[PDB]
Amino acid sequence: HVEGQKLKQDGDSFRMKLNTQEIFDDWARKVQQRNLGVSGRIFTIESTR
Amino acid sequence: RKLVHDKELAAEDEQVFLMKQQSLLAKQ
Repeated sequence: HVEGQKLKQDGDSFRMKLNTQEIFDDWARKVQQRNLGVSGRIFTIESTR
Repeated sequence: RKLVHDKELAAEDEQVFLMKQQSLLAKQ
């Protein structure tokens, strides 16, 4: 039906607009950019004026 | 009778503790 074809087009647009793989890739890229590791020393003396 | 002389109970200052800590941090 014409209404069904329009609904299929809207669903394709929604699937394009609702990926979340880009969000997952951005989160992974941010984590890789961070690359953290701490607590090896007990009293990390953050002495500042 | 050995009046007083009870060792003068005292401790290092907080600034002194921080300074010894800074020396240890240099030594860390």
